[PDB]
Amino acid sequence: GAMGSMERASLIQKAKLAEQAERYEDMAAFMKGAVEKGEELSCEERNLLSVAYKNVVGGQRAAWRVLSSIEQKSNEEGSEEKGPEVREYREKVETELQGVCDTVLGLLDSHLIKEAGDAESRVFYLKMKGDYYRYLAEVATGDDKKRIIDSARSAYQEAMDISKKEMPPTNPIRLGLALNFSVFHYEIANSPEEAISLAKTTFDEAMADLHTLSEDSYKDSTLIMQLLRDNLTLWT
Amino acid sequence: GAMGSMERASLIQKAKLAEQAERYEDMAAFMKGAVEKGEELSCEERNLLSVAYKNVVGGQRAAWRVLSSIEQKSNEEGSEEKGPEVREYREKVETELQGVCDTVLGLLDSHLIKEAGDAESRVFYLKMKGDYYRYLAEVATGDDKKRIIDSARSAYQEAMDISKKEMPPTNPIRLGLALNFSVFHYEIANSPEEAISLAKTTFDEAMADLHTLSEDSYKDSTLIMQLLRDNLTLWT
Amino acid sequence: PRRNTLPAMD
Amino acid sequence: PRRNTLPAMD
Ligand SMILES: [Mg+2]
Ligand SMILES: [Mg+2]
Ligand SMILES: [Mg+2]
Ligand SMILES: [Mg+2]
Repeated sequence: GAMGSMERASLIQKAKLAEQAERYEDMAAFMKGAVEKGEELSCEERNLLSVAYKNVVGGQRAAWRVLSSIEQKSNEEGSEEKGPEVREYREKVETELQGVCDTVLGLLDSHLIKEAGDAESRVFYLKMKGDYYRYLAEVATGDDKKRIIDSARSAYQEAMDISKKEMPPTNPIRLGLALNFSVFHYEIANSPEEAISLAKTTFDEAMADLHTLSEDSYKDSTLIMQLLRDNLTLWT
Repeated sequence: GAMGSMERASLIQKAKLAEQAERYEDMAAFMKGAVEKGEELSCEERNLLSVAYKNVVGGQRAAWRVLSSIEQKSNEEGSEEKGPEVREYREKVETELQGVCDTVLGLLDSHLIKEAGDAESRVFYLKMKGDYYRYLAEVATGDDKKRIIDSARSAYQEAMDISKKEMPPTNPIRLGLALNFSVFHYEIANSPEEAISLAKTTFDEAMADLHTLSEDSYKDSTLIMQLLRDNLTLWT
Repeated sequence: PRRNTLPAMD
Repeated sequence: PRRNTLPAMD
């Protein structure tokens, strides 16, 4: 912990500066340091943690997919051998991606999930756990690929059970969870029908709850319902 | 040199993979390793070196300017004190930026410039030297700010003298040198009239040489003449 | 057009 | 609109 020397409040203030600077590596290191102070995270602080690591791992996933595509093209029939460089560099990026996923899963495990009592915090962390097991699953090819997928499904399912009992169908974390769990069904678990069914059901129940919302809550929820509808338009 | 173990050709192949992956930190480390093999760089390899470090330092300059702007706002009359975090983080980014500039200047000094005999290679490296002394000058505030500026002017001037004797007025490195030297006059050296005069003169002489060019050379040169014209439109 | 997940990159 | 220098970021 190179952040163990900095004040929790200064770590949070600098995570926000780093976001405005688009310095997501710094933002994640700052939020990592804030979590390691051992206090629970506020709603705003959870978003900073999530936003920071999503941008870091998003840059790595984009790079992994470009290199994996170049590597597959060089394994065609009539492809000209170019040596091990494509595979070595795809392995390097992949190893770096797995380290970020393991760092995040380590923070949720020590000890964010076990101290998260409120529905909103616990559903948020269990979603994050499903998401980062999902990113590991995107690059997994060995024996543990099945175990990684089940680790993602298991965390997603527990978040879904809580969010169904404890949150309205329009709650943005509940809709974001359903969006992501749906995509997991589609492209990780080979369950495109389950993916479509969850997205349609999530969209319909939120639509029926919109009348209870203020104009700002209504804008938050409708934004996420539009992402559900876009996925459904793409898959049907 | 963590790249001392990799083949020069593998370092160049992976710099190109890293560019397609938009992994500019990796791209720069690879090209740093290629330079440290001690062989001269080909035209293509010089572009990879330049492209890699420009993207790294460009991300740092953008972040420095956001943090410097937040820091100046917090030094207003009626600004609410928030503590040392803005200054500390701007200092961290600035120190990281100065290290990249010093790394590049170290490569040009050991030993790219002294082995560069051809006009095109020597002008290219002397331009790079002016550019990275310019980025240091953008954040300098102490005694050496005058010395940094003169180090940039001196490298720019020597590149200009060579390019005037040895290259046609439409040569893309010659036009890029003039563009950058002009902006140095405008925003670093406080010489807006010198900035405008060099850009107009560079544009006019290239215009008169366009008739000698092939369609592809013509597209290369006209692209850079349009950047000169845009700066002139902005400054007049 | 890539399918959507939340949160999205900058 | 920022004045131009070469090369430009991605
Ligand atoms: Mg510390
Ligand atoms: Mg069907
Ligand atoms: Mg090595
Ligand atoms: Mg005048």
